Amino acid sequence: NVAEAGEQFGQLGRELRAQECLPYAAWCQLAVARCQQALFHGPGEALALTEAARLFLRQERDARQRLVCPAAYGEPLQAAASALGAAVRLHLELGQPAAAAALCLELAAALRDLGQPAAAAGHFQRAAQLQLPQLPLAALQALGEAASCQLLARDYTGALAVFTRMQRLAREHGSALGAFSDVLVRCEVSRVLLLLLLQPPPAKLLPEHAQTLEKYSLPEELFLLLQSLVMATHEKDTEAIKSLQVEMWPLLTAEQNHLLHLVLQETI
Amino acid sequence: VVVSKLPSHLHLPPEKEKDIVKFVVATLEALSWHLIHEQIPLSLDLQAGLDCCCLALQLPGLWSVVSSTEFVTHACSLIHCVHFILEAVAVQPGEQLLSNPKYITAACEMVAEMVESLQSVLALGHKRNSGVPAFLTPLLRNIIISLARLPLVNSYTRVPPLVWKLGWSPKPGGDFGTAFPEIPVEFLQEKEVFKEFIYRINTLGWTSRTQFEETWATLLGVLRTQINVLAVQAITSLVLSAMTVPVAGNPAVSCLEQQPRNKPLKALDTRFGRKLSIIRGIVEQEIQAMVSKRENIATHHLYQAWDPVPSLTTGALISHEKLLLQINPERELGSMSYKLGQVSIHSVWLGNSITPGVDIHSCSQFLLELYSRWILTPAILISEVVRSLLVVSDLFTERNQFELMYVTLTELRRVHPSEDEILAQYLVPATCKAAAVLGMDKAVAEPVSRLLESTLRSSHLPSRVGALHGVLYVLECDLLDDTAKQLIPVISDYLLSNLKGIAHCVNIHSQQHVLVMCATAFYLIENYPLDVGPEFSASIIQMCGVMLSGSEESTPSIIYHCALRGLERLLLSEQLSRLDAESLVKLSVDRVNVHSPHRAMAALGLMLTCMYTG
Amino acid sequence: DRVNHCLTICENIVAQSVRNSPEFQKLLGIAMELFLLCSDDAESDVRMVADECLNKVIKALMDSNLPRLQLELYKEIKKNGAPRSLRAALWRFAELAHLVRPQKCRPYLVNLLPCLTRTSKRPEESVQETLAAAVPKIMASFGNFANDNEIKVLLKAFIANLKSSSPTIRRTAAGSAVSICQHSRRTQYFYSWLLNVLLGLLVPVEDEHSTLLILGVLLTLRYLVPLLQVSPSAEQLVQVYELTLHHTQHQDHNVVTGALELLQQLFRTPPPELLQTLTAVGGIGQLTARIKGDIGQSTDDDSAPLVHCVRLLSASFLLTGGKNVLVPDRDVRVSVKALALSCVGAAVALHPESFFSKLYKVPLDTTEYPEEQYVSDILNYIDHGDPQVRGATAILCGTLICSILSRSRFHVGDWMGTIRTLTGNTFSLADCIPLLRKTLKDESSVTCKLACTAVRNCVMSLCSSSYSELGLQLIIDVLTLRNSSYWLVRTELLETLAEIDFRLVSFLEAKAENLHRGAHHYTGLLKLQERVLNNVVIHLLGDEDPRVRHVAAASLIRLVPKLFYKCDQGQADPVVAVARDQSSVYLKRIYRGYNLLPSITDVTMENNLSRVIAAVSHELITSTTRALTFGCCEALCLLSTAFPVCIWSLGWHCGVPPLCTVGMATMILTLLSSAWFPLDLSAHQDALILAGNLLAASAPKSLRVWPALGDRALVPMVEQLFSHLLKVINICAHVLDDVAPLGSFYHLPSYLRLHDVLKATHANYKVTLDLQNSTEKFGGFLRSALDVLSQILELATLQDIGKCVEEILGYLKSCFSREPMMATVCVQQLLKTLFGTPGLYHYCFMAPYTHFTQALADASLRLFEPLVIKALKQYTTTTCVQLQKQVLDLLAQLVQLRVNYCLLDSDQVFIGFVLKQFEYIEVGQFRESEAIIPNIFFFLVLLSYEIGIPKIIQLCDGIMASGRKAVTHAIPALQPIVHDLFVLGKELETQKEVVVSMLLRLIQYHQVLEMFILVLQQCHKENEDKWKRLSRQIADIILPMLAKQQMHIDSHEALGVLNTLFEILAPSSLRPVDMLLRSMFVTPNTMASVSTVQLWISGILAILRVLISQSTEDIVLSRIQELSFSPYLISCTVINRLRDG
Repeated sequence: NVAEAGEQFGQLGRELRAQECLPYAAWCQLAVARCQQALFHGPGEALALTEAARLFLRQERDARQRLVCPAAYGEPLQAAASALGAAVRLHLELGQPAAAAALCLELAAALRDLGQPAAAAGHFQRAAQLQLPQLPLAALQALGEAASCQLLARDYTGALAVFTRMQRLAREHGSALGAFSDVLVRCEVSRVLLLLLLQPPPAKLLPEHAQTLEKYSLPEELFLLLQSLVMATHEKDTEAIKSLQVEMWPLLTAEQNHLLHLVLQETI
Repeated sequence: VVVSKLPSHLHLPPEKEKDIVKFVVATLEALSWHLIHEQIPLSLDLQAGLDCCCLALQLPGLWSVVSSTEFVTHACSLIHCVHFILEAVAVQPGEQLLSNPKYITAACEMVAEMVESLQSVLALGHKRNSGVPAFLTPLLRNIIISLARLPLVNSYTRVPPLVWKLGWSPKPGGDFGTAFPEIPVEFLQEKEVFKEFIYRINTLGWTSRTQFEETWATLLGVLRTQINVLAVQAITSLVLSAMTVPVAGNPAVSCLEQQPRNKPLKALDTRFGRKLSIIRGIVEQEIQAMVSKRENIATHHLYQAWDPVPSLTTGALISHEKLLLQINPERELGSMSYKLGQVSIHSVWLGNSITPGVDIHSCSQFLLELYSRWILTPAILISEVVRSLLVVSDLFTERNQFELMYVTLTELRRVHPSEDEILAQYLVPATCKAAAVLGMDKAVAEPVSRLLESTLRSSHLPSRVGALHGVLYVLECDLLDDTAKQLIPVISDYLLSNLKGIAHCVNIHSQQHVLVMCATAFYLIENYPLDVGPEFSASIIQMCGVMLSGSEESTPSIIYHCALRGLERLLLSEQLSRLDAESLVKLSVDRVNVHSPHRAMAALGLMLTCMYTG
Repeated sequence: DRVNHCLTICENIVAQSVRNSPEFQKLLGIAMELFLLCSDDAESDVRMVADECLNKVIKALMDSNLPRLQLELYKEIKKNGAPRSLRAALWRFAELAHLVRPQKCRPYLVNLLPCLTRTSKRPEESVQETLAAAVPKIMASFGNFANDNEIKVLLKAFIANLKSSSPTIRRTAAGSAVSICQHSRRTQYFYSWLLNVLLGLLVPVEDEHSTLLILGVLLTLRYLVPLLQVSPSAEQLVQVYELTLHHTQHQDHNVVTGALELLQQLFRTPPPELLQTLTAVGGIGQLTARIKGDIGQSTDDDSAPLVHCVRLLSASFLLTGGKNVLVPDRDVRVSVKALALSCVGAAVALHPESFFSKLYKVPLDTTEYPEEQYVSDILNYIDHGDPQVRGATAILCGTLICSILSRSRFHVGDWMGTIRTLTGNTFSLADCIPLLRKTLKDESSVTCKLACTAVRNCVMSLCSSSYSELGLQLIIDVLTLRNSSYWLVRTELLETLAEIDFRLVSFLEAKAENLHRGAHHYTGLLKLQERVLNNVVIHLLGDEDPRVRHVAAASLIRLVPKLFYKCDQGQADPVVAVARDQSSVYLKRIYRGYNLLPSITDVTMENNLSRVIAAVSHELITSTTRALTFGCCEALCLLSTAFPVCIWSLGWHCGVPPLCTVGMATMILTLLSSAWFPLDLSAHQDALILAGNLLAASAPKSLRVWPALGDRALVPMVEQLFSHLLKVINICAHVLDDVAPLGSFYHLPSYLRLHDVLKATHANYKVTLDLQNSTEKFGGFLRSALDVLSQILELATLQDIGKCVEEILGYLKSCFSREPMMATVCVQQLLKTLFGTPGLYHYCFMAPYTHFTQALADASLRLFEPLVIKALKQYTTTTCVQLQKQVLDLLAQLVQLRVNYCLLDSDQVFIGFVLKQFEYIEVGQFRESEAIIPNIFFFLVLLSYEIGIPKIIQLCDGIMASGRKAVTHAIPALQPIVHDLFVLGKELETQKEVVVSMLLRLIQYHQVLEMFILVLQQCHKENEDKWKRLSRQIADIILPMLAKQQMHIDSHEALGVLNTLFEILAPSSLRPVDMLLRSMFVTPNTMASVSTVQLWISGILAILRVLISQSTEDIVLSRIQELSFSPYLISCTVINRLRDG
């Protein structure tokens, strides 16, 4: 009775995908998910909801990535947000957190891909909260992309908080073992640059920051140049930093170079 | 930067302009020469040269100087140096960005490849972006957009390269080497080449008005259904391309202008309030240097953050310090884009005197005639053309346009079934806006009220968003009937039942539903106080207490600044009583001490304004 | 009506289930006859339904009544009637040829060969096609029973077809002749005989030889070349060489292609004696005692024969001897040019100096031609218009650089100086390296694939040379090409990177200064390990072809150990990394899932493996697309099978049981529980393998419902997987029992789609016929499911299975007949549970030297019986070998537990079949006697503790005294004899001395030395006098064996067991050093051959370590002083007359 209606709506959705319109095909996928919610199914309603969300984010990609249009204003963003909220709630009723975390990771990537970083960082931290016992490497990667989001949206103290949380997690699970060494290298460069960017008072200064600024007051040339850069900034010596960046440019990535340019600007 | 808002004695002299653009050529040649023969120059020297070149191509007089035929070598030098700098950051060795003399033919392809790079490489948050050091993306994005509108390359880069894949090669000449004639429309009946053409006319804007009528006539020449819906999206973008305020059409120096729906305040402009306006102007200047989104701002200078609202025939630009609370609370601070509430019906009621550089009047009339012929057809084109008229209805300067709009939308509601939520969400703000321009009579107000009362009970969430925007549009300016206001407080029960349920965890549910929801809630508190009970005001103050007392990853920063700007908008008006103000005082003195800096900044501005009402 | 007739008769056969009945046999035979009668009508649909019902009855009846089917098949093959029916019956008998028992093999052969000659004489074309398809499988199944004259008359019958005009019958006769002599009885004698016959057809070439016959004999020789690897002599091969050098200039468009095909495949995979006569200086002279100039034939001195080969080929085909010009396509064909370029490319790859030779030995006609040219315009053919010529020159320049940098030992300047003084061509290698770069950016896909193969041949010889700069440029120019419009270009790109060790590439990056800029003055690092690992291989897991995803997984497995991530706590610099890499080469019962060992483990392999699994798992979790999930599950299953998670446990650790590790079991256990992943099997079976491994790798930490698991937070995961596995197996039961639907999938609405997909693939299996198939979806899926169930069941207990054993046995009662190899191991493992059970001074000198000195310091000192009977019958009826080994291991574990032997309560015909297998092993009839015989002997010696051991010793002596090579049969036969007789009265002493004398017969092999270690370790514990006498006997036996170089200690594990024997040997046996120095100072008979020198020096090393360790300095000096050991033993003159002799 309802399985033939679900297969009919799925055939209609595939036909509309072949026609390539894609609000209506995802609406028929919501009809599939509602008809499969009318019975007791579980994961297939989630599959219909996720495919509807894939179609909605694909249409908004076609409306802002492939077509950077001045008239578009994000309707299937809201539709995909509602559908994926229903999907992660069905996963949380089922009890499988890793799939829901993958869904929120996809939401975060599609939201960062449009020029809207704050809700992307929020959904990244939700997806990393949903993976804390199970897969800590996935939690560290979600938190690192979250840190890049909050550094895009210029919540620097949020990036400091998420970086000290990343170092706390990787120290607690890291004996470093592997890719945890890569996490520690990136976090130790960016936490030093993010401590020299906003120079905290000793009241709000957590003891972990006291440990790193005691270590400063990882590859060898980078440790030596950054230790010299902490000394040249706490000296406030301009030409020192002006000759230090030209040697420190290839040893850092792009976003760390953004942080170092922000360091060099707020001493000049 | 500073020459944009100074009196006429302090603007630049015209005789020096050749020397200034020659200096821009010189500093970009210095950047390129130092990239060649040494290591990198610096981040400061590079950002200085790119900033000076972006602002030099942002001014009208200097851009008219560089668009001459005497300085074509200088414009080619700018193209070569900027493409060389962009290829010496993001292009690793042995890769590419994405997968008559000779230098002009190199430069035109250079600018076209740079525009496709702007599609691919130089967009924020992207994967492919991750090599550019992220303090150069707005700068290089603006310098490519402002470089691709040069008269050397604009005839070339509006041609998509799928046409250069096919066999199309005429002979150009316009005293330039590249003065190509316009693309013939028989290619545009393919899908992807039309997609690249709408992308070029989107991220490029337009020029002197002849190009606008040219693209207008060819876009009407487009008018299988994918081609039709793409032409509808293109024609919405092309008519909205004349609504951008200061230089009228350039995406570099401009954005979509907006009109405030909130009234100018009464508690300001006294002998006591001017100092408070100065203090709030400093604290919100620093907030917009911290939080805001630099869509208007192309450099790193913190002293420039302006707003596109004109005077009200369009007058000059309003400076940002004069509009302390004029900006509508639906807008994230500084983002300059279409968000369904750009124009207020105040503005079209008093700009065009009706109360119950291109002629856009004829364009809008032709759009109405074409769409009324298209309505009275598959469902996709119908839903997208209702979205089209909803977007384009801001341009209309005649009440008969809105009358034919309203009768066509009521007939479309009559002929279409009710099992269409997508057409419903594109339909409801258009219908309530069409009711909003006209007088709110009985046969007007009754079906829109039944429509909003039906569509708030839907299952599709942007239908609820459009329902709240319809609630916002009907409550704006029309003196609502005493029978018409009796069907209001079901929306107050809706506000209570969907603010109590999302009191604790806010980021999980949605981002803009709760935002525009509390925005219309604050407008309902302000403009119609006696319609709803004051217990609703007390409950929404307690609910906003649950809003602001949450953790950092529970209520995000946009919701924080939205709720705080709304509560300060409530405080500046004298509509509230004293005990709600005192509860807000104890709320603010509780919430100053949170360790996040900009939340503490705006809460500090709140505790400033608490001790200035009494 | 006829189609419905054959179909309902097929249904009446398959619906019987009443076998081994005579009237059933008669109706089966007449049904087989009418089935092959249904396939004779001249129409498509009736022939197709006949073919499918015949394949259905063959494959469904393959279990019970096999030889009646093949008897009827042979009875219709003997008819030689219609071409279609004979084709059908013959190819089906060829596909069923390897299912026969070896008892009835000889009657089928002696009954088959005259009809084989009859179908060989048949002139129908597609009959010859199915003949070429049929002969090799038959003679692989039937070859080793035929006597010499039968194979000789078969070969004469096939040689008699080499004069025909059709190419199909020629190719059939060629491939079938080579396929018969490949398997036959004594393959070297038949190769010499066939070279004699096929050269007797080409007795001197100054005659007419009916050029179709020339094409046929050249195709036979082209098939015969890759297999040469009395013996065939070198004069035969040099006659083959002068044959194919004469036959390049014949006037035809086909014989030149055949000759160049033979010459190219001869130079590719050459016979070694012909290779040594070809690379020689004088060469063929020692073996005998368009052209307008004197090239000089291949018999003069002072010039290698490959020089004349390259000169003749290039002057005949692809070059005009007056000017650097391309020859036109008008006179010579272009595939001729492509084959000539591949020929001369391999000829450069064997001897690179031939590319620098002047092509004309005499300067030719200075009036008409001002200059002379060398063979250097051969590399002017990249600018040729046709593809597959430019790529041929690409492969030429690639193998040219590789053969220069490996012919000379990277001393390019001295070698080029010698050649530039000898020959006059101005030529460096950076004059073809930009050309090889230019070819990689071309439009067509075939020249891109050929240039990528050129980089595969070239790049790791380049980057470790003095031209490493151009090697980096070639790596980057390859790296830009991961997204072309072909799958072969992508897999070739991705197979070039799996042969680059990135430690040397990282060293060349860090040493370089301005190559990080490259073109256009870039600034920043050039992260080739990240732009290769994270950007090419893990991203090209996301292709849609399963070819590209599978080869991407293979390239990840090869790229794990050569990555060099920066600043590991082992290798720090790159130079320490490459020094480690080269020093470790030159200078020095539970299931397969688990281990309990401490397992000392490398560190940088853990870091590279953790990094690669972090990247692959990050791509698996956030995969927006569909095919990337399959492409990452393939690569993670392959990274678990190559690198075990029980051995590399700290690589796969992701903090899940933080402190033997679980790893990423949770993401996978979600990924199976969805509804879109089990829809395809080609990654679902891989994900089952990965889930089983990642749940099994946390055994020895956790163990000390499911009460043995011990860690509660792990308990439901296994449960889910275990329950899921039973559900899967229940589905497979309902596939093989045609039944429409604890472990139960009736209510679960996701598994019904799985049952539908399995039923569709099983129908696609039952319609077509192909037995020996590796890529089989349903069978491979049942194998992977039973394998992972076996792996999980070791963690079970009797409280866990004691309420569910019967339904698992019922499921195994059905799925036995499909794949019984890995199905009986599930029964074995379930029966197990039911009864209780670093700074380059450390790496290059100091740590190996302290290993050596520490070594010297130590050196100075009850429902199973239906399945059991079914398995015994399946073993007595099969020919698949691993099934036999598994049934023997099941019987071994069953007899290890104290069960009564009521499984043969009446008879003992099982052990009679075992000894009948022993007979065919001893004569040599059995095809795969290797991997079955130690299990037979282990089963016998396990039986003996109640058949007496002297019968086993007699069978071992019968295998040894008359049989084939001992390293496959005889030694692993003796191994469980030794292990279960010494380790575990006077009759036992007599068996002991007989066994150790049998061991003494075979001392030349080193596994026998491992056995002798077990001997001396057991007898040294018991009695030291017998130990001392036995050590004296083995010492004075083993020392003249080392003196006369008749020991096979060529392997390093062989020298290792020799040194551990001389450690474990009694010191009183080597106390007089007279025999230890008489066998030390020896000189081999001929040290011209390599292996003679290797055995001589390995013996000298083996005694020199004893001279160092066990005895002191003045003792061996006095022992030399009493004897006459002249210092002129090996003078320079002695080695000169030995390398001459």
